[PDB]
Amino acid sequence: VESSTDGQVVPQEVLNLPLEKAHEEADDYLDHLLDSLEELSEAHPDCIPDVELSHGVMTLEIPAFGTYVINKQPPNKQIWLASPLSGPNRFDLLNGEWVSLRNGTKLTDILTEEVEKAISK
Amino acid sequence: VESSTDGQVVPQEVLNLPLEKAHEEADDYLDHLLDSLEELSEAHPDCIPDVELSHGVMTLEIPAFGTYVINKQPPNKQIWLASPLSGPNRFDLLNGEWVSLRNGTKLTDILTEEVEKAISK
Amino acid sequence: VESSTDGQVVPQEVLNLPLEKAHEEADDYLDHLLDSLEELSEAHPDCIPDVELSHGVMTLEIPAFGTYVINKQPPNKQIWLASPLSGPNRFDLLNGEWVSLRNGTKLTDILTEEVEKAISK
Repeated sequence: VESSTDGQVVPQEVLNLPLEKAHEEADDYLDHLLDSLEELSEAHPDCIPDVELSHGVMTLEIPAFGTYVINKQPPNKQIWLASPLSGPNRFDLLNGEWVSLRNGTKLTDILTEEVEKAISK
Repeated sequence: VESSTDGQVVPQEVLNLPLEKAHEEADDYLDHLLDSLEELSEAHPDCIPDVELSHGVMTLEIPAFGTYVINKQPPNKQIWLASPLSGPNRFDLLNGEWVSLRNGTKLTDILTEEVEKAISK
Repeated sequence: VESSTDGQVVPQEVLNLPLEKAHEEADDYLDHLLDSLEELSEAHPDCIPDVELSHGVMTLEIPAFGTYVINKQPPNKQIWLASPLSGPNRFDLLNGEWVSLRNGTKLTDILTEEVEKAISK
Protein backbone atom coordinates (compact mmCIF):
# COMPACT_ATOMS: atom_id res chain seq x y z
CA VAL A 1 0.00 0.00 0.00
CA GLU A 2 2.70 2.54 -1.14
CA SER A 3 0.96 5.97 -1.32
CA SER A 4 2.31 7.42 1.97
CA THR A 5 -1.35 7.77 2.95
CA ASP A 6 -2.01 8.32 6.61
CA GLY A 7 -5.38 6.64 7.28
CA GLN A 8 -8.33 6.40 4.94
CA VAL A 9 -11.71 5.56 6.37
CA VAL A 10 -11.92 3.46 9.59
CA PRO A 11 -15.44 4.88 9.49
CA GLN A 12 -16.02 2.36 12.30
CA GLU A 13 -19.72 1.66 11.48
CA VAL A 14 -18.42 -0.49 8.76
CA LEU A 15 -15.96 -2.12 11.06
CA ASN A 16 -18.21 -2.08 14.23
CA LEU A 17 -20.87 -4.03 12.28
CA PRO A 18 -21.37 -7.85 12.47
CA LEU A 19 -18.88 -8.23 9.64
CA GLU A 20 -18.19 -11.15 7.33
CA LYS A 21 -16.23 -12.29 4.23
CA ALA A 22 -18.49 -13.19 1.32
CA HIS A 23 -18.46 -16.85 0.31
CA GLU A 24 -17.46 -17.86 -3.19
CA GLU A 25 -20.60 -18.28 -5.19
CA ALA A 26 -19.08 -21.47 -6.57
CA ASP A 27 -18.48 -22.64 -2.96
CA ASP A 28 -22.15 -21.91 -2.20
CA TYR A 29 -23.21 -24.05 -5.19
CA LEU A 30 -21.10 -27.06 -4.33
CA ASP A 31 -22.64 -27.25 -0.83
CA HIS A 32 -26.24 -26.99 -2.01
CA LEU A 33 -25.16 -29.77 -4.35
CA LEU A 34 -23.27 -31.99 -1.88
CA ASP A 35 -26.29 -32.52 0.41
CA SER A 36 -28.85 -32.41 -2.36
CA LEU A 37 -26.91 -35.19 -4.15
CA GLU A 38 -26.29 -37.18 -0.98
CA GLU A 39 -30.08 -36.93 -0.31
CA LEU A 40 -30.44 -38.55 -3.73
CA SER A 41 -27.75 -41.06 -2.69
CA GLU A 42 -30.52 -42.56 -0.50
CA ALA A 43 -32.93 -43.62 -3.31
CA HIS A 44 -30.28 -45.33 -5.46
CA PRO A 45 -31.57 -48.88 -6.28
CA ASP A 46 -27.82 -49.49 -5.78
CA CYS A 47 -26.19 -47.31 -8.42
CA ILE A 48 -24.81 -44.02 -7.00
CA PRO A 49 -22.68 -45.33 -4.04
CA ASP A 50 -20.59 -42.20 -3.13
CA VAL A 51 -20.29 -38.41 -3.24
CA GLU A 52 -17.21 -36.83 -1.60
CA LEU A 53 -16.24 -33.08 -1.39
CA SER A 54 -12.49 -32.21 -0.57
CA HIS A 55 -11.45 -28.68 -0.98
CA GLY A 56 -13.67 -27.39 -3.72
CA VAL A 57 -13.31 -30.68 -5.59
CA MET A 58 -16.32 -32.97 -5.75
CA THR A 59 -16.31 -36.61 -6.83
CA LEU A 60 -19.50 -38.45 -7.75
CA GLU A 61 -19.43 -42.30 -8.23
CA ILE A 62 -22.08 -43.49 -10.60
CA PRO A 63 -20.97 -47.05 -11.73
CA ALA A 64 -23.48 -47.08 -14.58
CA PHE A 65 -21.39 -44.30 -16.33
CA GLY A 66 -18.06 -43.86 -14.57
CA THR A 67 -17.02 -41.13 -12.12
CA TYR A 68 -17.89 -37.39 -12.24
CA VAL A 69 -15.44 -34.72 -11.16
CA ILE A 70 -16.70 -31.18 -10.21
CA ASN A 71 -14.19 -28.36 -9.55
CA LYS A 72 -13.58 -24.82 -8.35
CA GLN A 73 -11.50 -23.22 -11.14
CA PRO A 74 -9.58 -19.99 -11.83
CA PRO A 75 -11.70 -17.85 -14.25
CA ASN A 76 -11.58 -17.43 -17.98
CA LYS A 77 -14.88 -18.80 -16.68
CA GLN A 78 -15.34 -20.71 -13.27
CA ILE A 79 -16.80 -24.11 -11.86
CA TRP A 80 -15.61 -27.15 -13.92
CA LEU A 81 -17.61 -30.27 -14.94
CA ALA A 82 -15.96 -33.50 -16.07
CA SER A 83 -18.82 -35.86 -17.03
CA PRO A 84 -18.21 -39.60 -17.95
CA LEU A 85 -21.25 -39.20 -20.22
CA SER A 86 -21.53 -35.61 -21.59
CA GLY A 87 -17.88 -34.60 -21.51
CA PRO A 88 -16.07 -31.53 -20.09
CA ASN A 89 -17.72 -28.15 -19.48
CA ARG A 90 -17.28 -24.80 -17.68
CA PHE A 91 -19.76 -22.45 -16.13
CA ASP A 92 -20.23 -18.82 -15.00
CA LEU A 93 -23.11 -16.96 -13.34
CA LEU A 94 -25.51 -15.19 -15.73
CA ASN A 95 -28.53 -14.31 -13.75
CA GLY A 96 -28.02 -16.12 -10.51
CA GLU A 97 -27.68 -19.50 -12.22
CA TRP A 98 -24.62 -21.40 -13.50
CA VAL A 99 -24.39 -21.50 -17.23
CA SER A 100 -22.14 -23.07 -19.83
CA LEU A 101 -19.63 -20.88 -21.69
CA ARG A 102 -20.00 -23.29 -24.62
CA ASN A 103 -23.80 -22.87 -25.29
CA GLY A 104 -25.26 -21.39 -22.13
CA THR A 105 -27.12 -24.39 -20.80
CA LYS A 106 -27.50 -24.81 -17.02
CA LEU A 107 -25.25 -27.41 -15.33
CA THR A 108 -28.05 -27.58 -12.73
CA ASP A 109 -30.08 -29.05 -15.67
CA ILE A 110 -27.17 -31.25 -16.94
CA LEU A 111 -26.84 -32.96 -13.55
CA THR A 112 -30.61 -33.45 -13.26
CA GLU A 113 -30.73 -35.10 -16.71
CA GLU A 114 -27.75 -37.38 -16.04
CA VAL A 115 -28.60 -38.26 -12.39
CA GLU A 116 -32.19 -39.21 -13.21
CA LYS A 117 -31.07 -40.85 -16.52
CA ALA A 118 -29.52 -43.23 -13.89
CA ILE A 119 -32.47 -43.76 -11.44
CA SER A 120 -34.15 -45.44 -14.42
CA LYS A 121 -31.70 -48.31 -14.96
CA VAL B 1 9.80 -17.91 -20.93
CA GLU B 2 11.39 -21.42 -21.38
CA SER B 3 11.19 -22.23 -25.14
CA SER B 4 14.85 -21.47 -26.04
CA THR B 5 13.39 -18.93 -28.48
CA ASP B 6 15.80 -16.37 -29.79
CA GLY B 7 13.70 -13.22 -30.36
CA GLN B 8 10.09 -13.03 -31.46
CA VAL B 9 8.79 -9.78 -32.82
CA VAL B 10 10.38 -6.47 -31.65
CA PRO B 11 8.54 -5.26 -34.74
CA GLN B 12 9.48 -1.82 -33.36
CA GLU B 13 6.38 0.03 -34.71
CA VAL B 14 4.58 -1.49 -31.85
CA LEU B 15 7.30 -0.52 -29.47
CA ASN B 16 8.22 2.85 -31.17
CA LEU B 17 4.58 3.97 -30.76
CA PRO B 18 3.28 6.22 -27.91
CA LEU B 19 2.66 3.11 -25.85
CA GLU B 20 0.55 2.59 -22.75
CA LYS B 21 -0.82 -0.04 -20.30
CA ALA B 22 -4.61 -0.31 -20.41
CA HIS B 23 -6.39 0.78 -17.24
CA GLU B 24 -8.61 -1.65 -15.38
CA GLU B 25 -12.14 -1.05 -16.49
CA ALA B 26 -13.13 -1.28 -12.83
CA ASP B 27 -10.48 1.38 -12.03
CA ASP B 28 -12.00 3.59 -14.75
CA TYR B 29 -15.46 3.20 -13.17
CA LEU B 30 -14.41 4.06 -9.64
CA ASP B 31 -12.88 7.37 -10.81
CA HIS B 32 -15.89 8.47 -12.85
CA LEU B 33 -17.74 7.63 -9.63
CA LEU B 34 -15.41 9.32 -7.10
CA ASP B 35 -15.79 12.80 -8.64
CA SER B 36 -19.36 12.31 -9.76
CA LEU B 37 -20.27 11.37 -6.16
CA GLU B 38 -18.16 14.12 -4.61
CA GLU B 39 -19.96 16.57 -7.00
CA LEU B 40 -23.15 15.25 -5.40
CA SER B 41 -21.46 15.67 -1.98
CA GLU B 42 -22.03 19.41 -2.57
CA ALA B 43 -25.87 19.39 -2.64
CA HIS B 44 -26.29 17.28 0.52
CA PRO B 45 -28.73 19.17 2.85
CA ASP B 46 -26.22 17.71 5.35
CA CYS B 47 -26.48 13.96 4.81
CA ILE B 48 -23.63 12.55 2.66
CA PRO B 49 -20.55 13.99 4.51
CA ASP B 50 -17.67 11.92 2.95
CA VAL B 51 -16.44 9.84 0.01
CA GLU B 52 -12.87 8.47 0.17
CA LEU B 53 -11.01 6.25 -2.41
CA SER B 54 -7.84 4.29 -1.18
CA HIS B 55 -6.45 1.71 -3.46
CA GLY B 56 -9.44 0.49 -5.36
CA VAL B 57 -11.54 0.62 -2.20
CA MET B 58 -14.20 3.30 -1.95
CA THR B 59 -16.06 4.33 1.20
CA LEU B 60 -19.24 6.39 1.09
CA GLU B 61 -20.68 7.89 4.36
CA ILE B 62 -24.40 8.34 4.22
CA PRO B 63 -25.57 8.69 7.91
CA ALA B 64 -29.22 8.19 6.94
CA PHE B 65 -28.37 4.50 6.04
CA GLY B 66 -24.89 3.61 7.27
CA THR B 67 -21.67 3.36 5.26
CA TYR B 68 -21.19 1.95 1.72
CA VAL B 69 -18.10 0.02 0.72
CA ILE B 70 -17.15 -0.35 -3.02
CA ASN B 71 -14.29 -2.68 -4.05
CA LYS B 72 -11.99 -3.92 -6.80
CA GLN B 73 -12.26 -7.74 -6.59
CA PRO B 74 -10.62 -10.84 -8.11
CA PRO B 75 -13.07 -12.33 -10.71
CA ASN B 76 -15.58 -15.11 -10.48
CA LYS B 77 -17.09 -11.72 -11.34
CA GLN B 78 -15.45 -8.25 -10.48
CA ILE B 79 -16.34 -4.83 -8.68
CA TRP B 80 -17.99 -5.41 -5.24
CA LEU B 81 -20.89 -3.48 -3.62
CA ALA B 82 -21.63 -3.59 0.09
CA SER B 83 -24.80 -1.50 0.60
CA PRO B 84 -26.19 -0.65 4.15
CA LEU B 85 -29.61 -0.67 2.45
CA SER B 86 -29.72 -3.18 -0.47
CA GLY B 87 -27.10 -5.65 0.70
CA PRO B 88 -24.04 -7.19 -1.03
CA ASN B 89 -23.63 -7.50 -4.81
CA ARG B 90 -21.06 -8.15 -7.57
CA PHE B 91 -20.79 -6.86 -11.10
CA ASP B 92 -19.20 -7.59 -14.49
CA LEU B 93 -19.23 -5.77 -17.84
CA LEU B 94 -21.94 -6.90 -20.29
CA ASN B 95 -22.11 -4.30 -22.94
CA GLY B 96 -19.98 -1.53 -21.61
CA GLU B 97 -22.00 -1.23 -18.41
CA TRP B 98 -21.59 -2.89 -14.98
CA VAL B 99 -24.19 -5.48 -14.27
CA SER B 100 -25.14 -7.72 -11.38
CA LEU B 101 -24.28 -11.43 -11.55
CA ARG B 102 -27.35 -12.04 -9.37
CA ASN B 103 -30.08 -10.57 -11.72
CA GLY B 104 -28.25 -8.35 -14.17
CA THR B 105 -29.32 -4.95 -12.90
CA LYS B 106 -26.94 -2.00 -13.28
CA LEU B 107 -25.08 -0.86 -10.13
CA THR B 108 -24.97 2.54 -11.88
CA ASP B 109 -28.81 2.41 -11.39
CA ILE B 110 -28.57 0.99 -7.80
CA LEU B 111 -26.40 3.92 -6.67
CA THR B 112 -28.68 6.46 -8.38
CA GLU B 113 -31.74 5.01 -6.62
CA GLU B 114 -30.08 4.90 -3.19
CA VAL B 115 -28.21 8.25 -3.44
CA GLU B 116 -31.31 10.17 -4.51
CA LYS B 117 -33.50 8.11 -2.09
CA ALA B 118 -31.33 10.16 0.36
CA ILE B 119 -31.54 13.72 -1.16
CA SER B 120 -35.24 13.46 -0.29
CA LYS B 121 -34.96 13.12 3.49
CA VAL C 1 -4.58 -28.80 2.08
CA GLU C 2 -4.95 -28.29 5.91
CA SER C 3 -8.05 -30.33 6.98
CA SER C 4 -6.21 -33.34 8.49
CA THR C 5 -8.14 -35.39 5.93
CA ASP C 6 -6.84 -38.87 5.32
CA GLY C 7 -7.63 -39.60 1.64
CA GLN C 8 -10.62 -38.42 -0.34
CA VAL C 9 -11.46 -40.18 -3.56
CA VAL C 10 -8.65 -41.89 -5.57
CA PRO C 11 -11.68 -43.52 -7.15
CA GLN C 12 -9.09 -44.79 -9.66
CA GLU C 13 -11.45 -44.86 -12.70
CA VAL C 14 -10.94 -41.19 -12.83
CA LEU C 15 -7.23 -41.58 -12.45
CA ASN C 16 -6.91 -44.87 -14.50
CA LEU C 17 -8.54 -43.11 -17.48
CA PRO C 18 -6.61 -41.55 -20.44
CA LEU C 19 -6.41 -38.31 -18.50
CA GLU C 20 -5.62 -34.79 -19.65
CA LYS C 21 -5.47 -31.10 -18.57
CA ALA C 22 -7.98 -28.93 -20.42
CA HIS C 23 -6.46 -26.32 -22.73
CA GLU C 24 -7.21 -22.66 -22.20
CA GLU C 25 -10.03 -21.73 -24.49
CA ALA C 26 -8.06 -18.59 -25.34
CA ASP C 27 -5.04 -20.82 -26.19
CA ASP C 28 -7.31 -22.88 -28.47
CA TYR C 29 -8.42 -19.70 -30.27
CA LEU C 30 -4.96 -18.32 -30.88
CA ASP C 31 -3.89 -21.57 -32.60
CA HIS C 32 -6.92 -21.79 -34.89
CA LEU C 33 -5.97 -18.19 -35.66
CA LEU C 34 -2.20 -18.60 -36.11
CA ASP C 35 -2.52 -21.11 -38.98
CA SER C 36 -5.70 -19.63 -40.38
CA LEU C 37 -3.93 -16.25 -40.60
CA GLU C 38 -0.68 -17.71 -41.92
CA GLU C 39 -2.81 -19.50 -44.60
CA LEU C 40 -4.01 -16.00 -45.49
CA SER C 41 -0.37 -14.85 -45.37
CA GLU C 42 -0.04 -16.74 -48.68
CA ALA C 43 -2.49 -14.62 -50.77
CA HIS C 44 -1.08 -11.24 -49.70
CA PRO C 45 -0.34 -9.23 -52.91
CA ASP C 46 2.60 -8.24 -50.67
CA CYS C 47 0.95 -6.64 -47.66
CA ILE C 48 0.74 -9.00 -44.63
CA PRO C 49 4.42 -10.18 -44.37
CA ASP C 50 4.48 -11.83 -40.87
CA VAL C 51 2.49 -13.49 -38.08
CA GLU C 52 4.42 -14.71 -35.01
CA LEU C 53 3.04 -16.41 -31.80
CA SER C 54 5.33 -16.40 -28.61
CA HIS C 55 3.78 -17.47 -25.42
CA GLY C 56 0.19 -16.49 -25.79
CA VAL C 57 1.21 -13.24 -27.48
CA MET C 58 0.54 -12.89 -31.19
CA THR C 59 1.98 -10.23 -33.49
CA LEU C 60 0.52 -9.53 -36.92
CA GLU C 61 2.45 -7.25 -39.40
CA ILE C 62 0.16 -5.49 -41.79
CA PRO C 63 2.22 -2.51 -43.24
CA ALA C 64 -0.89 -0.88 -44.69
CA PHE C 65 -2.10 -0.18 -41.06
CA GLY C 66 0.68 -0.86 -38.58
CA THR C 67 1.15 -3.90 -36.33
CA TYR C 68 -1.54 -5.86 -34.42
CA VAL C 69 -0.92 -7.32 -30.99
CA ILE C 70 -3.15 -10.19 -29.66
CA ASN C 71 -2.81 -11.36 -26.02
CA LYS C 72 -3.74 -13.89 -23.36
CA GLN C 73 -4.88 -11.75 -20.39
CA PRO C 74 -5.88 -12.19 -16.72
CA PRO C 75 -9.72 -11.85 -16.49
CA ASN C 76 -11.93 -8.95 -15.61
CA LYS C 77 -12.50 -10.32 -19.12
CA GLN C 78 -9.84 -12.34 -21.19
CA ILE C 79 -8.07 -12.29 -24.75
CA TRP C 80 -6.77 -8.77 -25.64
CA LEU C 81 -6.82 -7.00 -29.06
CA ALA C 82 -4.62 -4.03 -29.88
CA SER C 83 -5.61 -2.93 -33.41
CA PRO C 84 -3.64 -0.18 -35.36
CA LEU C 85 -7.00 0.60 -36.99
CA SER C 86 -9.94 -0.09 -34.59
CA GLY C 87 -8.19 0.43 -31.27
CA PRO C 88 -8.00 -1.69 -28.08
CA ASN C 89 -10.58 -4.32 -27.09
CA ARG C 90 -11.18 -7.30 -24.76
CA PHE C 91 -13.19 -10.45 -25.19
CA ASP C 92 -14.89 -13.27 -23.25
CA LEU C 93 -16.80 -16.39 -24.31
CA LEU C 94 -20.59 -15.98 -24.53
CA ASN C 95 -21.87 -18.93 -26.40
CA GLY C 96 -18.76 -20.56 -27.70
CA GLU C 97 -17.60 -17.42 -29.49
CA TRP C 98 -15.34 -14.55 -28.37
CA VAL C 99 -17.20 -11.36 -27.76
CA SER C 100 -16.35 -7.79 -26.83
CA LEU C 101 -17.04 -6.59 -23.28
CA ARG C 102 -17.53 -3.11 -24.77
CA ASN C 103 -20.50 -3.88 -27.16
CA GLY C 104 -20.49 -7.63 -27.65
CA THR C 105 -19.24 -7.82 -31.21
CA LYS C 106 -17.16 -10.84 -32.28
CA LEU C 107 -13.39 -10.31 -32.63
CA THR C 108 -13.59 -13.20 -35.13
CA ASP C 109 -15.66 -10.66 -37.20
CA ILE C 110 -13.32 -7.69 -36.39
CA LEU C 111 -10.29 -9.56 -37.76
CA THR C 112 -12.20 -10.67 -40.88
CA GLU C 113 -13.25 -7.06 -41.60
CA GLU C 114 -9.76 -5.63 -41.07
CA VAL C 115 -7.80 -8.46 -42.77
CA GLU C 116 -9.94 -8.39 -45.90
CA LYS C 117 -10.15 -4.54 -45.75
CA ALA C 118 -6.41 -5.09 -46.58
CA ILE C 119 -6.60 -7.72 -49.41
CA SER C 120 -8.34 -4.94 -51.36
CA LYS C 121 -5.52 -2.39 -51.44
